[PDB]
Amino acid sequence: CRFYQHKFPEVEDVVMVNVRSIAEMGAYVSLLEYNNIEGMILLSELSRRRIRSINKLIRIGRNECVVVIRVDKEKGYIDLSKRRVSPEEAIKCEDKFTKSKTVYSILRHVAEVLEYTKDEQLESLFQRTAWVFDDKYKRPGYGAYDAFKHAVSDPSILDSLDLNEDEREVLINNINRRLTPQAVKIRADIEVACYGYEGIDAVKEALRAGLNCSTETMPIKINLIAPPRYVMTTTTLERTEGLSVLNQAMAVIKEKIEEKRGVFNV
Amino acid sequence: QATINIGTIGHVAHGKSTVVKAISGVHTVRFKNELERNITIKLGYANAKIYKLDDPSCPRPECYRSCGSSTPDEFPTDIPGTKGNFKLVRHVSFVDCPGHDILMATMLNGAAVMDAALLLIAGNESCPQPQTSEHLAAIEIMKLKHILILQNKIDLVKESQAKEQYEQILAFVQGTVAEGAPIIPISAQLKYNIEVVCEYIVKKIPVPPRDFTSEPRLIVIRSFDVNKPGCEVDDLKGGVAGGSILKGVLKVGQEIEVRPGIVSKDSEGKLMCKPIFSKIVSLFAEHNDLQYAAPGGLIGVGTKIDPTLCRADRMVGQVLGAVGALPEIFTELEISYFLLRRLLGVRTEGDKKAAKVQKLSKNEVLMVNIGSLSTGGRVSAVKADLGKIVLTNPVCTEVGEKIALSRRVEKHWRLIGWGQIR
RNA sequence: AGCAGAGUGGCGCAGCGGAAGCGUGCUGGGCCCAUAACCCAGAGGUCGAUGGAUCGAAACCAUCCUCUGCUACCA
Repeated sequence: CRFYQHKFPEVEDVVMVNVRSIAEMGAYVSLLEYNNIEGMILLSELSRRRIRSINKLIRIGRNECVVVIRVDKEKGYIDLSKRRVSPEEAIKCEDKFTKSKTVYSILRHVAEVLEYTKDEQLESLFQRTAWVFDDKYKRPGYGAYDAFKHAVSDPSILDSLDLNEDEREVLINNINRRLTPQAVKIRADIEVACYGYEGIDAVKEALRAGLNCSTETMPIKINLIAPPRYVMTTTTLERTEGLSVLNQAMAVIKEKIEEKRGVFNV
Repeated sequence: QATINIGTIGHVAHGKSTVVKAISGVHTVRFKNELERNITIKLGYANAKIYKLDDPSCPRPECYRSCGSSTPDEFPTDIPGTKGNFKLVRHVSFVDCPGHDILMATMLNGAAVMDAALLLIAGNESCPQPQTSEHLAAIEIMKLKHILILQNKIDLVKESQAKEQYEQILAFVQGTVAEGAPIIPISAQLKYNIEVVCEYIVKKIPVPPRDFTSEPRLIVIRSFDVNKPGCEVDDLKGGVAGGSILKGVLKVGQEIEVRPGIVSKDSEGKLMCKPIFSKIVSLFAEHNDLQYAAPGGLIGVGTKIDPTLCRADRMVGQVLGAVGALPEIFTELEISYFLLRRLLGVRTEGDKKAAKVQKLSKNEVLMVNIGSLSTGGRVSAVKADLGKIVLTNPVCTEVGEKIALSRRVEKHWRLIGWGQIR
């Protein structure tokens, strides 16, 4: 269904719909943030200015970041807006939906990992996994609480979503299989250009301690890519571990080269 | 190791690759590789093991025949002898001096540490050729006369056009020792007469009288860094200070300085400098390890200076004497000099611009090639035979052998004469 | 050499496991008496290779291939 505990969009709900088929006045477009729920567009008000064209190679299957004017919770008609849109840029909701496709797809087998998909007991599948985040206040809350889950190695088996199978055969591999987590590896450049004949040994000395501080606390691999330049590529999985790799590198470059009186750039 | 240093010196459009590999077999290479437009403008190194088969050729390590690869038109077949585990006569070293008119100064620095020269003449350009007037008279001042005039590009140039040039270049170096220099017509296409030329680089060029027991006077003209990009932390090394030693045998583990050195911190005037002392890590012999650096040869002297002190060729013209070296460090300099009546190093078919040069004026920068060093300085008080120049860097005269003074009459400084250190 | 980027339709070039993308060139019809301007339709996919972890990579993930660049040369 959807990973939203709420069924329907609300008033002025900026929603991401799916352009299935173009119809007479417009297109019966179906939401995907909320399950599959149909909405409508033009005749009335979607466009703002007049240039009189709609498509050149744009075939089918588009998604429209549109704002709910009218919603019929009983009858089933969701009137949508883009003429009102000065600030509701399409990039933010789709990239949220690019997450929220995977945020849903993580939380809809589940059904200890095969995965299947489809189907388990669909509503009870989400109260245990998908809507229990949406129950977990607030809505900016489970923007991070779900992100706490698919930051998988930071950590895996912590705070609840201890529901329901146990969950944990999914929570190890199927989170990594459904999300396929991406993509950050932070390069960390240290260019130490000493020009005399004294402080250039301190470049090598802070490289010597740069190995040692990468050996003691074990950050990864302070390298030499050039005689002035010490560049490491810090893989980051905890969203804060790359700074601890970098700041222990900068502490060596700042102080050990100052001991033998050289200059640096970092 | 090495006992001699022969300069492969020659003017524009004669080819350097087919002739230096014919006499050595080891190619002179540096950056921009992307190699070279016409002839090698860098001060490159070349080292080889010349020998004989009771036959005055320099044979290849496959010493049955010498079938070179300088052309595919005719198969160059000389007979250097036969196999049979050849007898090693000596070890030959080369100093590849630059041969363009723009790089006359770095030519003078690398040739000031060598022991011998070759004059590599193209038959292409004008028969009163300027660099043959330039180089030979410059060789005359740097206490060298070991010259082999080697007319290098006469393969398309006919025997009567080649006839005019070596006569007319010798007609202008008539005040220079080049008459004891044999004029050898060879082929840069058929690699021809190298069995006769490598006789002459043994015959005309023997082992010079070289100070073995003296203090080590290395003068580096080429910097080399074994601390290349891609190195590591536990791969810590020094910087290779590779130049020709003109005096004194040098050993591995010797604490060597660069005696002209670097300006010290907060020099409000001109007179404060410190040599950079360094222990020598290794000594190179053409492919081979040694503990000795027998001078009169281009010797790779790997020292314990820092990676930045060799990451570029920053030691061009530096007296690297040992720890506690005697020769002084001058940043202001009293020179005695003579001005040559021909502006030497530039002459065309209309004889431009070798006319008489206006005298040196004070507060004017002039390149001084002191010993083998590459520095520039302005003259403070200029007389007829009393020059008082102040240098931007404290430079060391290895000995008061010679200086080469040039005046900026064009885009590059051009040779107006020579002189000596008072 | 270590280093930094890309590889994707003919091109420009989207893209990140429930996807081979548009923008241009490209061909026919529509429209008109016709052109221009334009509409509809046709044609253009090794996502470099290898593929695997995989429910299924283009992606993820690596490797090598190509291009772009570097200390500027490293006895």
